[PDB]
Amino acid sequence: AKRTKKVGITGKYGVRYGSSLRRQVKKLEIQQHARYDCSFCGKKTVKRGAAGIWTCSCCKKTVAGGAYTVSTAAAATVRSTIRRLREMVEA
Amino acid sequence: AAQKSFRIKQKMAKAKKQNRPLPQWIRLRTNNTIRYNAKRRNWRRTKMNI
Amino acid sequence: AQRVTFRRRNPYNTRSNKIKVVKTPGGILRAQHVKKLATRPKCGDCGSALQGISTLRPRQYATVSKTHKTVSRAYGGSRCANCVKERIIRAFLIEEQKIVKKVVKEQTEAAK
Amino acid sequence: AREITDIKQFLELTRRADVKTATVKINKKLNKAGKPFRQTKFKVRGSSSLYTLVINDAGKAKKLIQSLPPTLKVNRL
Amino acid sequence: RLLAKYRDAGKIDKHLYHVLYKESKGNAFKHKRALVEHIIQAKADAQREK
Amino acid sequence: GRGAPLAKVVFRDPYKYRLREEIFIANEGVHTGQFIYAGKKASLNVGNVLPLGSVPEGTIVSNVEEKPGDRGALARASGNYVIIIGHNPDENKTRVRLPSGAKKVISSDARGVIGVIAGGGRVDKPLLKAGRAFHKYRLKRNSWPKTRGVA
RNA sequence: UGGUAGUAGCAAAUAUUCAAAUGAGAACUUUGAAGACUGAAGUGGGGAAAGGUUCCACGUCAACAGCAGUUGGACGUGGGUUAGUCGAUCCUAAGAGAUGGGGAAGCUCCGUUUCAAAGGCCUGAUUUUAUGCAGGCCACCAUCGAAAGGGAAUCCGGUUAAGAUUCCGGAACCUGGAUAUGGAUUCUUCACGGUAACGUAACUGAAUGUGGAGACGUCGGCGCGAGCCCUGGGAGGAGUUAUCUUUUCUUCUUAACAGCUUAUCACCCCGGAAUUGGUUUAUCCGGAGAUGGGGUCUUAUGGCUGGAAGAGGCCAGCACCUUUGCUGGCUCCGGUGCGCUUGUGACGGCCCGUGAAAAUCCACAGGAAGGAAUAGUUUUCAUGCCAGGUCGUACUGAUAACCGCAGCAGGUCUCCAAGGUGAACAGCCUCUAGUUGAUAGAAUAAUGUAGAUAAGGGAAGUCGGCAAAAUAGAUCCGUAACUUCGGGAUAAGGAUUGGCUCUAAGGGUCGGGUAGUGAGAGCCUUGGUCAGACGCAGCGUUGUAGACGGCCUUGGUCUUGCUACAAUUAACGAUCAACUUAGAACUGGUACGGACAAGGGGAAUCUGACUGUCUAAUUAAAACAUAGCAUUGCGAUGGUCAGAAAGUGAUG
Repeated sequence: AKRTKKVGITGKYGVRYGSSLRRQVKKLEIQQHARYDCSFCGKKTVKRGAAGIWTCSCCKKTVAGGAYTVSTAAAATVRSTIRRLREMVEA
Repeated sequence: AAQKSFRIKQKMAKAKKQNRPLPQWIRLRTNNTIRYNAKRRNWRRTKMNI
Repeated sequence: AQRVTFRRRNPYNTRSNKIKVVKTPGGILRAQHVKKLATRPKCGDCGSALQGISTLRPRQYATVSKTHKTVSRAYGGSRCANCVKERIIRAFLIEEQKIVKKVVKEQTEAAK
Repeated sequence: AREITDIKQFLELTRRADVKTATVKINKKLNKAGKPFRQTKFKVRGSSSLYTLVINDAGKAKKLIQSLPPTLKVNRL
Repeated sequence: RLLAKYRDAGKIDKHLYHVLYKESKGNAFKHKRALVEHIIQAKADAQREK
Repeated sequence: GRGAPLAKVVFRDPYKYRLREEIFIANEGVHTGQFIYAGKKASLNVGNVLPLGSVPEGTIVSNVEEKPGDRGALARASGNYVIIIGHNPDENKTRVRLPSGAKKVISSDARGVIGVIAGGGRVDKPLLKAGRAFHKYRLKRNSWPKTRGVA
């Protein structure tokens, strides 16, 4: 079934460490231990190790990314800024 | 110790050849005061400290 | 049972000091010191072990003939086949594509 | 350490001028499940390894014992 | 492997193999005999629907 | 001991035939097999390293040099970046904004690599237990546990 | 040197007894007979550190062994440690430390690749040239530091009073150096085959460059392998026999190295997928090409053979003052596994920890240079030859060999690992192995130390239930307040638990036809043909067997082509090892986790959140730490800090 009502993976910590802290570690372990889409091979095989490193299981690639998610929200805007800035060099 | 360098074993060779009593003929010699060997180092009493 | 001892003069369970227990022709159990296991040579590019190469400790390879250390391709005992295949395809096609880069600038520089 | 299946290779080895000693061993083993028979092993001492020749049918073995060069010192059993 | 050899004997097609495999991965089958009874049940159902 | 991941970019030695390997701090979103272009005329993509006088303002760069040629002083830790907020083409200076919010004028021959630094958001996760802080500070230096001086 | 005082005492580690021998003299020596103990996380076999001769033998009993002594780790005299393969040697780690320089009155301090003009490498010049010179290159940049990390190379059997992975017999391998003999290549001068993955005993290749190995966390389950354990048949030897028992024990073993072969994993080819399919204990894979079919590869492993039965083991006979054997046999065929330990393969979890370096060796790219055939090239192919230096090696590794002044109930790192109960490496009992050593004898008063058990009451004792007692294993039922919703919880509280005879469930391996035919690739057999050979036996003799069989067969000789009948259905039949779970009767002086092992629980308050840490020899706590929160300084010509200085240093 659904074995835990609201802890999920942070139920491995147990009764310790408060409630807001385990909720906060839950929010990032659901991103961290997840399995993401590889942008090149198109396979949902990107997993992480070694914080900031996102190795594809197949395809041999490695994306240096955010520490818990593949590209964090304050970074994926930056390349769009680059998409704004590189167009003014030609037109 | 049980697997040694040479220098320590060389000193053990000297410590073997000194670990003996007096020769029996010295006690007859003229003007003798040496009645025993006052430097007998045993292994249960004195460690030689290499 | 028959309880066995180390044969060398190293009493600790290190990675060099491993033990197999063997029955000897006198009937008795006796230890045998076992060398560390050799690993296969790997491709430097894709990390897969490349085949056709005897897997030996690194100074064993000087005791062996050359056909246990090599396959018969260009980049034989160094890179796996697929990678070699890819670095033919790429190394063909760019040196065709570059010729396109020499045929465009004969015309765009002339029509200016 | 080695085993040789060919007969003419063994005869090539017995004349190799390093081989000074050979020996003939007579084993008593049983075929398929039934019967005792006589196996022979010809062991020549090369200077690196000890080559052997396993002959199960002794009708080749008497011819082969006769076919050894007489300058070779043979330990029989 | 019982589903494997029943498929290799042609007694069961691969569609019912891929159904009963993932059902056997759950509980759904207390033992061998219950699964044989469930094979024959669905096979007689598809035979009556033939 | 470093929050950011590195990147072992290998270049061709221009004066002798060999390959020289160089360890950048990886910006965020550099897949392996990406061509990284160092130099003045290099284009402006995430991972290229350029002089600061060659980029427009608002450009989010990092690993930026203080003086031209000290090989990556400012903005190196994960998530951080400086923002070029103006040029001063007379006596070739550039006015940037450091990660602390200190604005600073440096020389426009200094080099910065485009893009924020990989490993961002590393301290948004709590470090719940003492052993996890132990295994953090066993790879940096001997500065843990901190006894209070009142104690 | 006394009185104390011949008193305190020589009491932890369950434990000794009888006879014989030596001797002046045996509680204590030696042998034998009992009885016990450690009970394989051992009182057993090896070692690292440490000791240094204690190891081993002959002799002796003054001193030492807090009793004894004909015994000894004592005393006296001698003997003993054998290496190309084990280690040191070599390499680097955290680090130490020269040179160049810079300080310092100086002792010396900083720094280690540094503000240094910091050295060698192969080809040509030879026939003054001895090996200098004409170049082409390359630039690292001391040295030390790990007898537990990295690393070139061996094993078995025997052997001594004490040595052995070292000696002896046999069998191997590595490094370095020499040269030959084959084989290979070549007038397509520097090999062919395979669509391919790649294979072949060989099958040029410099400078330079690149890649691999060395090179690597920890946990979890799964697969395979090894050794041990258990078990069946068979071939020996011992024990039991009042009764019974196809009985209980024990021996049946195979190394390094070499050849052939093989298991996951990985890859290639044909092929094309949705009525989605493969597939693991664990859900990952597939048009970036699955399943399917056919291949290639690795070889820790496993198998077969060689080594190698001529070895070792267990027996039997003939003997032998003694020396010393000699003659024979057998040493075989299997099976199981949540078993124990160990090695590994592919996985899977973990991380604001992602878990050494160098030597050394290999490969590829590159093309310098050199080489044909009347033969030049080939020692990363086969064989042969020569050599491997130095130092350590004995023994204990501990309730007597080390340190604690001592022959001190302490302390000191590691490997091996049996049977039963049992979840278990718990405790309890035994096997292989080792001890039987810790002063004894007689009585067994007070008061002690250690263990117990108590009528009735039950904490009334006391600062306080301190100390004991009580619960406790498993199975089934049942489980409250509070809560961060994970817990609380083995909550509380009940019910079973043996022995015996049974019952049911849970698994595997092969067989899916009758008729006419081929090969029954067993060919048996009657007959021979000539390898009918090996070897036995006898006075080449001319007898023996032909291995009782390659080769030729008149066929009664349970695997089947093709189709007939129609083959298909229920899915079966035979047969074999595991234990786990559930229930029923029957039975025992109502017992049964029978010994051992093994939670007391609840209602609350004060306090610190927790796991953790400290006053080693009186304080283990509410103290310290912690995660969490918040503050402050600092943009490196910097913030904090060291230095006596420096052309210094920590964070970096």
